[PDB]
Amino acid sequence: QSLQDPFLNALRRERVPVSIYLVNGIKLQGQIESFDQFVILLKNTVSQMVYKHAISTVVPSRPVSHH
Amino acid sequence: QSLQDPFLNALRRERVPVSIYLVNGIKLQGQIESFDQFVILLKNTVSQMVYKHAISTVVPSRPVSHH
Amino acid sequence: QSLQDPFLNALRRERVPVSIYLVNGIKLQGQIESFDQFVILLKNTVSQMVYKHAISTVVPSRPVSHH
Amino acid sequence: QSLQDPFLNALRRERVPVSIYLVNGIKLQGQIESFDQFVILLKNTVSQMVYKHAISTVVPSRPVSHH
Amino acid sequence: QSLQDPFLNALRRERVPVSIYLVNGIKLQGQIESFDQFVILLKNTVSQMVYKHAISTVVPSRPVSHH
Amino acid sequence: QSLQDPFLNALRRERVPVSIYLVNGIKLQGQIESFDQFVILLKNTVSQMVYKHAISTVVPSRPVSHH
Repeated sequence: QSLQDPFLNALRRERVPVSIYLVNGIKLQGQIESFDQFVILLKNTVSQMVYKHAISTVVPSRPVSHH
Repeated sequence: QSLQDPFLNALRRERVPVSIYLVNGIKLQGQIESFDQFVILLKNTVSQMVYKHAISTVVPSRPVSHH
Repeated sequence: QSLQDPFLNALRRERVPVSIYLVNGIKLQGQIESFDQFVILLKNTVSQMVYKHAISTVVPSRPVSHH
Repeated sequence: QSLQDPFLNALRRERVPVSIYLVNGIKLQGQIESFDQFVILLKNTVSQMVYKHAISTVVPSRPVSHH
Repeated sequence: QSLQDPFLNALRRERVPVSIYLVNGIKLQGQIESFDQFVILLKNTVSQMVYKHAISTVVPSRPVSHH
Repeated sequence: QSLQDPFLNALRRERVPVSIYLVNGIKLQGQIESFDQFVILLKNTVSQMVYKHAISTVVPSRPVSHH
């Protein structure tokens, strides 16, 4: 595959503001600083570590290309 | 098997609008752009990346065949 | 084992209407069209694909035998 | 190990009414008919299949011994 | 490692009353009777079996040492 | 990789107060005492054991460096 890495890499490279919705409906915002297979580092005031198992959808704030 | 891939492939191929309900009850809509074993790319204004672990049911907006 | 397959197979074979409760408390209804180890295809108007990780309990609408 | 099997086996053998609380706070009741590593069959009017990943706690309605 | 076993073992040995918060926000209380890698047996009136996948945090009711 | 360990190690070393949001929206606070791949020990009055599967995001109360 796989689809995650190029999607997230594009967001990180272009420094696209994103909305990350968590499995509880709470929305987080910022720019994807780095990621691996378990977490995303989400930046603005501080870097916060978001567990992928808690994420429902990642929504870019503007159209982003990759594949 | 397996049932997922042909179901999602049919939706993607026929460009069938779908409703994706997440484990928190929130409903997402659009067309399935691509998928793998971990995420679905869901399109309309922007492509958003939906984690399969956060999805409860995928509901096509009209009858779709595959198997 | 295992208990899942004969329980779900019986429901599918006898075309027993079932209630599927999801981990968020939302109830889905219909007849089990097919399943594997990851999803259930639940039919009535359209087939919808239900992720087993999102299901809490499967409730037949009438007594069903298998084992 | 392991602790699950003797606890659930005792409940099943003694036909002890149990309360099964699901991860969403909904309470189910009945007697444990059978189980494996993925589901519990919970009986009263009909047998319902409860996914262990959706269960939070199993509460016997009276003191039960095993180990 | 690992951190779980000595933390839970200390609680069990010292028979420290604990609060177990579940992933849905519901609080359970009692003393940890036994545990393994999948469940905790939580005692007071009856022993109840708590699935670790449903637990969010284990809060001792008083300071407990181990490591 | 991997990103978790250096992020959490920095927080633990610098004894940075953190907010840990759980998958249910409840916020926990304190200082990260120790962690492994399954839990975080979160300190203030008592040490509490937080299951990583129940955590959504870890938010430092001030900017923290590592990588």
